Amino acid sequence: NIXSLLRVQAHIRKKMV
Amino acid sequence: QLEEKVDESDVRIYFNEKSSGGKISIDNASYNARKLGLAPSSIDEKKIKELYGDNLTYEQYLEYLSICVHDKDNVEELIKMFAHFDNNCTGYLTKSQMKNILTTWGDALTDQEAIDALNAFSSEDNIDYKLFCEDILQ
Repeated sequence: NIXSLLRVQAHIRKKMV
Repeated sequence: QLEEKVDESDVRIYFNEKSSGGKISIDNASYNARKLGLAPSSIDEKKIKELYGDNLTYEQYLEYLSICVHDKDNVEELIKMFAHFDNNCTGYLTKSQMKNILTTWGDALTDQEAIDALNAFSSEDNIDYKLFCEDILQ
């Protein structure tokens, strides 16, 4: 689960930028 | 390979926008990666630092971008944490449940960061996390 969470948070940070 | 994914001239433009002494910091390289539409995590950042240190030449920067491609990302991969909290298997979580997950574990977002992201997706309190995942993957 945790590794998948990092990918979620990564795409969210991508959208911020 | 990476050019399939991103614009070749933007790779160079963003580099020039942020470079200093012909080198770019990891933080600026991750910023650029995001602008190009890529999604680095702390794992990618720790990996490039272990190879090259904090300041990347143009060529090391291109290497970092290929590392950030993550062509294996998809909905099935992304929803796992959310589904795990979806005990009754409804396909939904509330915004509060999602904010707690995003801000508490992993590369945790700030509260505002999570709120903005969830609000950007929907004005409703109950979130289809599969569609939320499809949307951030765009």
